[PDB]
Amino acid sequence: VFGVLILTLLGFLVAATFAWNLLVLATILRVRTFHRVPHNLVASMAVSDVLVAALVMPLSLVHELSGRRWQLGRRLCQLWIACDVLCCTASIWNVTAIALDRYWSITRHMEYTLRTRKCVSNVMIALTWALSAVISLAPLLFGWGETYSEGSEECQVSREPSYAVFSTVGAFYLPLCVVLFVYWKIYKAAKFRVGSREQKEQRAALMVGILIGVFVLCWIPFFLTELISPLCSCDIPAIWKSIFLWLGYSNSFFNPLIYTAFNKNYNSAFKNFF
Amino acid sequence: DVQLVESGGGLVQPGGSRKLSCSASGFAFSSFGMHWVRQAPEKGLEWVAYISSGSGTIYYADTVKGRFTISRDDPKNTLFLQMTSLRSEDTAMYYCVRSIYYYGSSPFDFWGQGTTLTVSSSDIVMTQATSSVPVTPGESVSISCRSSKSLLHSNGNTYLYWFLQRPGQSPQLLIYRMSNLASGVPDRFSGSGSGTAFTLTISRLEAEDVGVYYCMQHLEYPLTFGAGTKLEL
Amino acid sequence: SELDQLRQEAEQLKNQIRDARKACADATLSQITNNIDPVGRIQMRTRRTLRGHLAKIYAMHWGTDSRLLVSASQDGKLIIWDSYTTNKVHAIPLRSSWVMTCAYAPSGNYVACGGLDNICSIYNLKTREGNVRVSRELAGHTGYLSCCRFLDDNQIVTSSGDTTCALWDIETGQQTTTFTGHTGDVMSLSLAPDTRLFVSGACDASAKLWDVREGMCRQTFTGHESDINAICFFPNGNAFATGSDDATCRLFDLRADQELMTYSHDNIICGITSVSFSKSGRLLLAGYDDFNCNVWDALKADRAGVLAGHDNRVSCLGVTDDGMAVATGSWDSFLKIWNGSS
Amino acid sequence: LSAEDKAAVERSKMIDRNLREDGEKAAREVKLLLLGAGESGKNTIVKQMKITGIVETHFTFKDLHFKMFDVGAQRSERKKWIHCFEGVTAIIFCVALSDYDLVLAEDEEMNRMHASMKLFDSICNNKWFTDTSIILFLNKKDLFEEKIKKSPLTICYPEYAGSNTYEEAAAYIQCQFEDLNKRKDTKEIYTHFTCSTDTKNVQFVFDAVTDVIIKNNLKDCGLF
Amino acid sequence: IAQARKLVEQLKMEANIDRIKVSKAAADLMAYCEAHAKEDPLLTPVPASENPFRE
Ligand SMILES: NCCc1c[nH]c2ccc(C(N)=O)cc12
Repeated sequence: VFGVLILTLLGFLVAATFAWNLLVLATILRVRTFHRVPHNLVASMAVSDVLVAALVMPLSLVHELSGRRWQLGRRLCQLWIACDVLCCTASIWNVTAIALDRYWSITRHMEYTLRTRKCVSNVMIALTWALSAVISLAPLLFGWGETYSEGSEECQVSREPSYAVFSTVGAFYLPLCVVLFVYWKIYKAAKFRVGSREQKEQRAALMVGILIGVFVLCWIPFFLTELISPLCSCDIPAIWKSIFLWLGYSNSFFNPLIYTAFNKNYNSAFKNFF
Repeated sequence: DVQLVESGGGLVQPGGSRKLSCSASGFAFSSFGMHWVRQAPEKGLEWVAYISSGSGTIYYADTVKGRFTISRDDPKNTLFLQMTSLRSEDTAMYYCVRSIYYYGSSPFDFWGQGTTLTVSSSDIVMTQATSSVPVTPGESVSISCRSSKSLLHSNGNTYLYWFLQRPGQSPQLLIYRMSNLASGVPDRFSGSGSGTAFTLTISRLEAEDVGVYYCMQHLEYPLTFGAGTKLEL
Repeated sequence: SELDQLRQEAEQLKNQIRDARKACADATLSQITNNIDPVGRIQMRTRRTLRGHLAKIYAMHWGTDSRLLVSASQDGKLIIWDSYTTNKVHAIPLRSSWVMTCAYAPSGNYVACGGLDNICSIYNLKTREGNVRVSRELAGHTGYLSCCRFLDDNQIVTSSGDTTCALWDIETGQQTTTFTGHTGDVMSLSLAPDTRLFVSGACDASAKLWDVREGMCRQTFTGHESDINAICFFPNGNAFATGSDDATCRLFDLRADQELMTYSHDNIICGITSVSFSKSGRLLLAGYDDFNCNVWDALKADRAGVLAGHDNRVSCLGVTDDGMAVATGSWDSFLKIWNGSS
Repeated sequence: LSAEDKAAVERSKMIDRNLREDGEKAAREVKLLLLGAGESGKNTIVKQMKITGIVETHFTFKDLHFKMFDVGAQRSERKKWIHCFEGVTAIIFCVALSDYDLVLAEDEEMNRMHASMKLFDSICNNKWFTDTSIILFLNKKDLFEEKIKKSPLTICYPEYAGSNTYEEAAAYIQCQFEDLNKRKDTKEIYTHFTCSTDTKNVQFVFDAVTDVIIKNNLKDCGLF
Repeated sequence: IAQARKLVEQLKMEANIDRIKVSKAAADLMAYCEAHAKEDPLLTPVPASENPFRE
């Protein structure tokens, strides 16, 4: 079943994530030139990716190595579920906050000055983290099905449809719509400004399209499956669930590539460090 | 020119209250911290309250704490001391003193005329050698003083201040930090000291030099003034 | 023709002076200092970091007490720092924010600053009122001011972009003396320790040693290629160092009347921004446009050490009168004081 | 720390607060350079905006404040002081269209238009202004139109097609001036013809500044 | 020709200075540097007790 190749690729992905996210965080914390308001959101996103790669992805890989069975501690299964949910929601809402900051800067540059920008970005980061924590800790207090009753043989997020719909809406769908709207407005504004070059429009369109496509391809399938399952008797197979979950994890790998690889300051700092 | 004019005082019933108001002109009031110093009839100086620039820090004497409150209004260049529960011992002449703090600064450089207040009907102790000594023109005199605690801070600065009060006039700063002559003071005066024993010497005495000499310590609050020494012709 | 005769006489005089300089060059400093004990790797650390400037810091100067420092930046605020306790003493709001030079009086009573406004403003720091106000405005220079140095509490020498220097009496505000002879813009000044002589470097790739009292150019020194940006007198007073856009420093001796030593390295391809010696003169500290400062052996020309702690080019360098520590200011708006360790 | 030391620390904190407030206040002002030659009809431009050494003019538009520096009177090597203006939002260049047939006073054959072109090339292709935009103003529209009616543009541009008309000549001049931009990918030139209506010029300057700010922000987002 | 006259006069005036041999100037500079090296905090770091700029 190509187990060796899959395991090697997954380990390479984990290593690449950890390394790139830690490098980005170190570049922010070390270089004084990066101590600016727009970089705080990037730092929060890098922290979320580091948490995903250090706490979530390794445990998920260990659990999947044995299939659908769970052999870890009773409380550690709840801790892992909470960490996974919190980190995924934090990453998604950090991307949403970055998009919102870009939209505000492009559209409201007059009223979105540094004084307003600092407070708005800090509030956005705080709200992102608070909402992620609330969504992660809700299942521990509401719903059921956190772990299998057969001696904790299984470890999964709460499958309660009432909680599932709320979590899916708050975590992804609303931020997804916000991101789509703000990026559409940003693309329209950029096209209008350039109209007032061809390589230029091509660059802007390619950036927006690749960002949106990566986000959609990585996240939409998993959240759609997780929302559909509780209401279905469809009973989607576990292999598709694992594939979609690991695509959602690979969103963490792709985020630094999108947000730092194509940024002048970030790539320049990386080249200088090398 | 630099000027401070105090207002408020007179007769007050025991246990009453009133707000003393001092107007400052000729200098940037907002840049100077303010002190209130009260001298009782035929007594030495006594620190009352202090308010720093911008009202960021306020200090009171234990005999003043709670009873009197100090405030400042920068735009009108005014200083206020609201006094309540006025005890019989509060009768005195109150002076407003400006002070500026920075490397090389000379705080307490200017003293206001002050106003009279009368009623109806744990710290460093500073002492002086003698209450009064004889003086003649052209002579050399050396006043001496001591402090309970050494004023030589680890930074190397000895916080000692010498003030001269003329008969019927407010005190003026002579030497600050025990080694720096105040601006405008004649070079006749010279301060010196070590740790806890300090002395102010006059190379050649002049007729105007006669007056009441006070010593002050600025190492830590409250600011204590030693008993004045009366230099009589 | 008279013009041809004058040109021929000038060429003959140039030939004679160069021949005399060649003849008097019986030896070179490198050979004599070959056997001197190398200084070794000089290591320094940033003891203090002065922050508060919100723009490029263009000039700075050390007080005679070796504790107070003065800094000027394009932000528009001239800041007096307490180096020992990194405490701000005064913040003077400048009428014109286009300031490129600043000075601190030997007595510390006055501070002079100037720049593209073509006016040297002098501020009194010891007025009865507790604020700093302009005491005098020296105007008359046709170009931007480049350097300011206080001869005393009343006399100040300033160089401008009009290729001339000037000695001003502060009390009267009138140019007591005017120094002319530089065919290019003057970039820096350096008072001799005796205070009677000074030397000015210009963009014409030359330095000129003048006489304060006689108002005349006593000597000229050449050897630089593109442009001299910095100049500093050797502590003994008989020599001075010059930094240029050629990315090399040159030591000249007034008595020798020619270059003594050249400091350069293949790793530096950027011009010199500032120059200063230590108290003994053994170390020649030069700021470089490559985001760091260098230390050269004044006798052996070996690169003793590197002071690299600035995110931008080092715009100003200064050494305390006692030589305890060396302060550097860069365009990143941070001033750092460096000192050695046992 | 002693009482005097604490008071000094408090004074330093107050000074730092004042410096921060002043910096925040100054960060709201747009900084613009001003350059030209032959007086470039510059007095009219500066007095429109308003309605020795550097001259600073402050003018407030409907919703933005602008600081303009006239350093054209410095008359010294730009290499030693131009770098001071690295942070300017934009550089306003002024050119008199009448200079095509005028001969520079310091010369006898070179036309003032050639000197203006050389200055524009020097300022535009500068390492300190690679990412800084230029707003180009052509002042003497009426006088240029009067001159071209009698003097052909070929007197200054032998390569010109020789079409003696106002519109074609103006377009050719604008194209020639814009061609000097060797860093089109990093900067743009907002050419405009000055008119007696002051409000039109001020509105154009404001629009150019807004476009520059929007493009800079978008480039910050990485879309550029 | 006034500028040329000034240039030639300045050159004649400057060429008459009694310049000292480079070797002698270097010798005195070296002697001064050796004598004053002991009083150089930068060249010879002072103990932390005597250094005002303590950490
Ligand atoms: N690994 C996905 C964690 C997550 C983030 N948001 C969610 C929203 C819903 C559910 C779920 N299992 O219902 C899981 C998540």
